[PDB]
Amino acid sequence: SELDQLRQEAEQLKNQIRDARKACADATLSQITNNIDPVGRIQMRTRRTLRGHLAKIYAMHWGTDSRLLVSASQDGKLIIWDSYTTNKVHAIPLRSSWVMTCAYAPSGNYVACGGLDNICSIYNLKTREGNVRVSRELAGHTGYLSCCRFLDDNQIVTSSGDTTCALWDIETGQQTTTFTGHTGDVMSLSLAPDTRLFVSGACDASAKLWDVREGMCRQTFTGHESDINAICFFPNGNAFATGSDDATCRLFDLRADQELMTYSHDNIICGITSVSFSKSGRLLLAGYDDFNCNVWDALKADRAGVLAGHDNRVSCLGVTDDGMAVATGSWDSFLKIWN
Amino acid sequence: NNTASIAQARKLVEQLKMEANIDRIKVSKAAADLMAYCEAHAKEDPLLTPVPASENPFREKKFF
Amino acid sequence: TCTEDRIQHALERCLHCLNCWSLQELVSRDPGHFLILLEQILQKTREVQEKGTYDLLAPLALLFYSTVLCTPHFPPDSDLLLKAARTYHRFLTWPVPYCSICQELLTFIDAELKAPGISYQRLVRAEQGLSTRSHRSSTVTVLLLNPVEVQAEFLDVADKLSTPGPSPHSAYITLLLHAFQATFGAHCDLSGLHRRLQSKTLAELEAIFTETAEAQELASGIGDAAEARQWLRTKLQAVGEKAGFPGVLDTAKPGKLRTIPIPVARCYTYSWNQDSFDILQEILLKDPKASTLRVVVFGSDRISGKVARAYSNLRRLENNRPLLTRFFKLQFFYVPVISHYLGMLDPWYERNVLGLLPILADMLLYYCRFAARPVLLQVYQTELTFITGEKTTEIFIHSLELGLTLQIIYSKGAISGRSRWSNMEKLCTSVNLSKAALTLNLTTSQIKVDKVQIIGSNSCPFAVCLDQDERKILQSVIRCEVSPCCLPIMTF
Amino acid sequence: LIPIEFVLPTSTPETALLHVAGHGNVEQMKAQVWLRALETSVSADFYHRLGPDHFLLLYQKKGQWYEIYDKYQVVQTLDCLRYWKVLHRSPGQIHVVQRHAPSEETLAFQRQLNALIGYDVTDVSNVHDDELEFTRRRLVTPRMAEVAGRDPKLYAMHPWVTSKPLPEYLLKKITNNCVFIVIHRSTTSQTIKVSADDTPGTILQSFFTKMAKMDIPESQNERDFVLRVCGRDEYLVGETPIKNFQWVRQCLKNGEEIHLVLDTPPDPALDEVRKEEWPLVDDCTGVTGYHEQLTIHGKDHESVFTVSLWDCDRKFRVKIRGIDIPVLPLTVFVEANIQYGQQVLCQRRTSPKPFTEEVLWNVWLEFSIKIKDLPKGALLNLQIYCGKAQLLYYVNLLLIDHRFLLRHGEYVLHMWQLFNADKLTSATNPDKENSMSISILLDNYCHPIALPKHRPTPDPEGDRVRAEMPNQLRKQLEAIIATDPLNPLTAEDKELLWHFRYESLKDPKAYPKLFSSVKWGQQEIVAKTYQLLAKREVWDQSALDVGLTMQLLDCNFSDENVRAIAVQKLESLEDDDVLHYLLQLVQAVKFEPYHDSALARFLLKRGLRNKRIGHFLFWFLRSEIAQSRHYQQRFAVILEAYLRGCGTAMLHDFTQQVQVIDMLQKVTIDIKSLSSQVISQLKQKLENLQNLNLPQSFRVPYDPGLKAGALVIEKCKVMASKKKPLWLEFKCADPTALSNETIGIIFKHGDDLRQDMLILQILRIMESIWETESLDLCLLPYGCISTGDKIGMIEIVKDATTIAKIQQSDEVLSHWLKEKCPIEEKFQAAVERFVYSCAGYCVATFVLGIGDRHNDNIMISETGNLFHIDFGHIVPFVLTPDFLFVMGTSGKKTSLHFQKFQDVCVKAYLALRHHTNLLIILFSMMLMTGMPKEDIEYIRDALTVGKSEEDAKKYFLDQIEVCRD
Ligand SMILES: Nc1ncnc2c1ncn2[C@@H]1O[C@H](COP(=O)(O)OP(=O)(O)O)[C@@H](O)[C@H]1O
Repeated sequence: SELDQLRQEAEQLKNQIRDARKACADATLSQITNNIDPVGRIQMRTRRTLRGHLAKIYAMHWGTDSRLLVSASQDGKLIIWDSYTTNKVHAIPLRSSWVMTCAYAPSGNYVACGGLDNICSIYNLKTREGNVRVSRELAGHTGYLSCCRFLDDNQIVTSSGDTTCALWDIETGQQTTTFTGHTGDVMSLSLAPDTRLFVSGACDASAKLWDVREGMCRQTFTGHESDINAICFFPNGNAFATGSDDATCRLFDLRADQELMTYSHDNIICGITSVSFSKSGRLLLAGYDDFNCNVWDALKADRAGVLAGHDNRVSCLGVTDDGMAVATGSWDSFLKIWN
Repeated sequence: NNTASIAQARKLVEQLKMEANIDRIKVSKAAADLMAYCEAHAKEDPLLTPVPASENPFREKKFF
Repeated sequence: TCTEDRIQHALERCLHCLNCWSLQELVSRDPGHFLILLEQILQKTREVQEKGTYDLLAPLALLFYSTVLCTPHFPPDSDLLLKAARTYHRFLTWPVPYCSICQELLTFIDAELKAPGISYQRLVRAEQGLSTRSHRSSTVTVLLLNPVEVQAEFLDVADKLSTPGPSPHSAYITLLLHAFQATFGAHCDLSGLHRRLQSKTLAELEAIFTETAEAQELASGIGDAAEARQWLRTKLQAVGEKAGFPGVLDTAKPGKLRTIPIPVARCYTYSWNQDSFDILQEILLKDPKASTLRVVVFGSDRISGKVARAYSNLRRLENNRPLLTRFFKLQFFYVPVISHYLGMLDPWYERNVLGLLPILADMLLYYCRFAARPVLLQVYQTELTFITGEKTTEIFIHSLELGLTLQIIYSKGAISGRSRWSNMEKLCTSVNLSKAALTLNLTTSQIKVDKVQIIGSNSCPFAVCLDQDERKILQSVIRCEVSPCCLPIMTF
Repeated sequence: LIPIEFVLPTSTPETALLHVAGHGNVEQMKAQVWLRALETSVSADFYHRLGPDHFLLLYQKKGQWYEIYDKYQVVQTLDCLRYWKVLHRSPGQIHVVQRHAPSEETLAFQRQLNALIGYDVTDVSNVHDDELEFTRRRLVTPRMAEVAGRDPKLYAMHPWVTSKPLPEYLLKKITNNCVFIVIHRSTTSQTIKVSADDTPGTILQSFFTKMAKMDIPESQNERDFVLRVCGRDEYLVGETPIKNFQWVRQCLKNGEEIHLVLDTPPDPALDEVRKEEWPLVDDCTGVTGYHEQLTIHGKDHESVFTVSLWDCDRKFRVKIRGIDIPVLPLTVFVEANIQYGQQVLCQRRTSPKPFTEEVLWNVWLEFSIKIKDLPKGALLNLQIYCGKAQLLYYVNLLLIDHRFLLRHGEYVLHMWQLFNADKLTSATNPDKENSMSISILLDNYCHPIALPKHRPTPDPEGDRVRAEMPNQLRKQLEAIIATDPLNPLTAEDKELLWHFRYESLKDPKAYPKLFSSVKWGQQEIVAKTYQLLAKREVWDQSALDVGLTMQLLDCNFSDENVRAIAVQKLESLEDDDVLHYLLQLVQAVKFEPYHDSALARFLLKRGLRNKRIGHFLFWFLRSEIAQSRHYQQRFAVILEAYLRGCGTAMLHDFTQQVQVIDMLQKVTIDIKSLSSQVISQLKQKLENLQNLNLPQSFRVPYDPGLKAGALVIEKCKVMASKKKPLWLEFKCADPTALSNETIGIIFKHGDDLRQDMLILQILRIMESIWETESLDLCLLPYGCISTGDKIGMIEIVKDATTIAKIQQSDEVLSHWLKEKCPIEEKFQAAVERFVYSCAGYCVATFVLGIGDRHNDNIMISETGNLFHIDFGHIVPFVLTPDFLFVMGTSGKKTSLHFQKFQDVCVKAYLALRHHTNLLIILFSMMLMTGMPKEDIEYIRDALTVGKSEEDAKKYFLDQIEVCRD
């Protein structure tokens, strides 16, 4: 009665959302983009190779300077690289070898990492003594730290295996906000250009738009037949792309509240590990679990090129804030810069 | 064990009410908006437009 | 502050001759210093409680014990004793003896909570024999000295201490003044009561102190320790009003804290050119435990052994036929002027003592009132069989020289408890034994021998020695058997 | 405190009401009563003469006379107090009674038992704690219920039932679901047919009705008769399909008949058990309490009586004193190490010192581990290297005793002398005269350092988090679990498995890797585990697998709950399975650090409830006490605790068996002391044994039914073998033995047998594997046993001759078989039997890596079967050309026989790989507890672990061709 009436009311509001969404589905992106000139062939060349890591690399993240990048690795070390010079600005050894994520702070002063240890250890690059000292241990999560991104030197968002996210204040070491609503481990996230919004990808094969300000789920997107492994925003901030284990990518616009485009191929069968946009966003760079990283036309949805420079799974990849270069980490213990 | 299923089902219906109470935009305009963004920033993306090797820090020069 | 730094600085120097004297003196100038140093110790004591170091627990236990006995009064609001209880109460998980020191100390602290200053009143009441019907106790300090060898300054010190300067009427003034000050602290105007007590007679001084001591002990006999302070304070009101001096208390304007020093106990100097201790026997002409007899004996290598056998006799004589020992309890104090070994074990006794009123005399009084841990050296018991075939017991510590045909039987021990005999009779010239276990010096062999059985031939008389002794000598021996074996010696 | 009324012996037995401190010690309580009695006694003289020791405190718990043995137990924990409060008995009553000395019958019985064991159980010389003795008083309660848990009739007859499905090949030999029962009786041999799914009760009921009108007595009734096999003593009773008897199933494969004979119920009274005297030890015997009760914190120093082990953060510290060897055998140095299982938790050596017969250190070593983080099964391992560096001695000591109290004081331990199974021994050398000795000090404590019991509580972590992990992690998690148990686990796996613990718990096959990661050196981590194992629903209902449950019992997992769950899965086995692995389990009690356990009590309750198991268990433990002095005390205590249970009959049977062996060893050794004189002296010696007490009825050790009797002296000989075994040919003592043949036995001295007994156990395990798959290769496991050192009795296989003799007698092999099988039908049938056995032995030996041998060790039977002997001394295996010619194909050609040879092998080879989990354990677990890791790899090298079955066929045949090459 009380639970079935709420269940039957629930299942009516859902078809109101499908009908409110189907109404806007007037034309597809494949129709509109038929006319625009195809993107062509993005013939890419491996400019740099970043050697030194001893085991699988689990994460990396470009700095706001578009020159420095951190990388976390299964070998338990957190190295800071100079992309331009290839030299290691820092080689920080970690307390837990099962690091899974890293995030250069936008300010460039802080770097964070974490993993199965259930803690987001914050590190200071510019230390009092010039050392690499741990500023904070953001503990409290009941699951492995799956990903995290700095809002500033004093604020940082982290996702975990507890099926929830949380906003933290670095100084207090306390969960400012907790983003409940996901029903699975959160594999990845991406902050909107406005620090008030961020998206998150989960194993429940759904995405959710969160308001950093408030901490509530604003919209819920579906379409993937498998876990969401990677997610990122469209440059403008009105759309975002998701990577999944169903061997397909999808584009979602916030305003249209539905899928616009699918990026997939019959040959492509393995799951997606990572995604990134070019500075303009016309290019979607998707990492794959076949040592390859195929280049899609974001508008045409046609595979413009392929980056195949890894000997093992292409675990992670990124794009500079200026789009000047693309890094791609992999299970081969090597990252690779592209131009 | 009704207080949990009900407390959960209420969050669900209170959440779905949040998500459904949004004024969406026609996909055509949603696309046009995104397409016209790339059209604008196509020059400012060296990944899209190959830039001169001289401007590339990763090819022309070793000193920085 | 400089005082805290200096008090802290002096603490570190000592724990790294007369350094201990400096620390006690530097805290007696001001009443506050006592509540300053105690805190710095508890920080150090709780540090070892964490770091767990062993070398630095006994020194820190005595310093805390001494200062709390010399503290004028603890503010009713301040609770530095409770903080002390916590730090030491987490030592019960330590090896013996480190847990032995603490368990007694915890008992000492709880008494202070009940009747503050109770520790100080117990000590002095027996240091000066100011006993009473309910509280019966005594203590006697005696100096046995060898004027021929001992240095002149010590004799002056001995003369200074032997003087019975303080009078019983004066002692009640010091005791009663200290007792009330501790309970009420700076609240009481000590000068006002000081004048009042000076007038009152000794008989009433005895009455007040006895009841006050009984009240002080009874409060320690009351279950709780917090309200007991008020309960004891309540009784102190009754005695003041009954005796007629309640004005000094109830002083909304507080008085001042005066650092009452420790009064000197009763002492009696004697000469000890004789190597025996019969002089002790002579004095006895004119409860077994309530009275203690502290005897202090100075130090000289040549005097040592003879002291050991003289000391052993006292143990023999007494333990077997106890005459002195029964009346009181004995406590001896060697004073280098033996000590070598006593040093090796405890570096406290080495530095303080072996490193060796005037400062030197002042430091000595600290050594005797606090040292409470005996240290016993191993000695060998041997029996000499004369040509008549009798048996005479002899005890030697350092060495043994004896002495050609002779019967020698010896066995070599091992730590594992397995013993292996070695019977090799062989003619020799002389037998010498040094305490490196003894060492059988045959003449020119040498081996650490544990048990030995020396047998003569045809009841042939021969002379034997004991630690190179030249006075106690037995001759006309035929056989002897040697095997390794209150009035404790005192160290730290 | 509590009021208790104690009953004194003074007249009627006087009793007075007293009180005892609630938090006191058992011992103290004694003094309290002593004085009051001495004061309130009518005649205190008797009490004056004696002390508290002379008397014992007994309390009746519902008619049960319990004794408060331990004198250090907490007074509160006494079940009497707990029982009384449940009974509301106020004041409680406890009686005081003086001890009495043993009588001769008790000493006579004890002397009897000690001879059987080859040792003494009351010996207290080479020990340093009352562990051994505590267990003896402790095993009584299980043995009273187990004895009370047997029924008279079934226990005596002991049918050898089974419940496995009939293999396919036997199903062929059961036509119309019926068989023939040749019912011998006196002379009237009556033959009948009956269905293969009936019960003896039905058969007997019908048989009288058929014969209602044989020597049967008129007065009696069918109630009074029960069947019995002819030529043995293996009764057939108990509700069961007649197809369900390992005897019936044995004949069908043999292509032979069944010969039963009526009988009379063996008397149940013949298995009576002597009454018990030892009072029942306290139920609250191993109880300590929880962390709250045993911790100083939160308590007043006045009422502190114990210190929880977890409150002490002092680094563990031990003081050595020196070493002492009375005999001179350079630089030496002790090297202590804390070990758990085989893990070197910590370590602390000492400085090199000169090598004299006694060397002194007087040094303190300090260990990083913390006294609050001591795992219950620690073992301070002590070594004395020599100098580049060579180990010379060793010794071990528990750092927590059997009653949960740390070790404190001075200990002198006598050292052994040199991975291995014996290097984890917790007993001191009995050689107290020429053994290197070590003296150590463990610091004292004003209170006992107890160690409470973990208190499991509900764990919400396993409640909310469903662990629906990402597919990438789930891939990696299931990537290692697939690997074989031998596979090492890197820390990342250790962390990976550790975090997803509440999820990996759903896979019963992953347990030996879940617990290979747990950090045992930290108290908090262990605390988590005891709630991880608090949930066991998945494990409880999972399939009963024995190639996996053995992994838990192995050495690595030394904890007290890891092994407890393993046994609970073995509690569901059945007698047939227990016997298969019984030799596997017994040698696996040598890894327990403690002595009492679930495994030990398990073997006890099984032997007491079954007879055939009891017979085999006895001859396995006895084979160890005499052999391995390291663990002899452990084995002896249990063995005696068992012999008190089995009835008198088995005791008599045990005594007679040992008598015979004792005489032979003397004769055997005496003969080996040094032509026809030997046989003359031998027979001269043999004919003396008859003059001696040589029993005339003694069950052969490896066959509880097959008895024997006098010798056939003319057939008692000595073979021309370097080790010169004795050949014996007894004659069956069974009156109704249809056929009459010699029960041959061999006595070989100079070759220890434990290696061969275990191998023969393995080849009997493999047979059961192929049985489920409905195959066969005609293996011949012959009863082999060990009884002392290098001495053991073997079963003789009739109608057989060594191949080497035929060789010295390639076509040669062909003629010998044809002469032994002139008839072609038999000759062809022999080839069929020759193909099965030749293939099976080639396959089985290869798995075990001892196939490469000499033809001498391989002997050929007359009936065509082939089998090996003398695999104790130690190309893929032996496939000499002579076999090929016998196969019917010479060189490389093929025939119907050769194809079967290669087809049967493939079926067998791929059959075993399904159970590589079972073989990887057994094999190397033996290698450990057998001979005195690279050598192990042969189990994993050529067995083709984790590969395509087709390639295994290719790889397997790549060896047969090589062997053919
Ligand atoms: N069960 C058995 N039946 C018949 N003969 C056997 C048996 N076991 C061993 N033999 C005989 O023993 C010999 C093998 O040597 P064995 O005595 O086992 O070792 P060793 O040669 O070292 O003494 C062969 O000649 C074989 O005939």
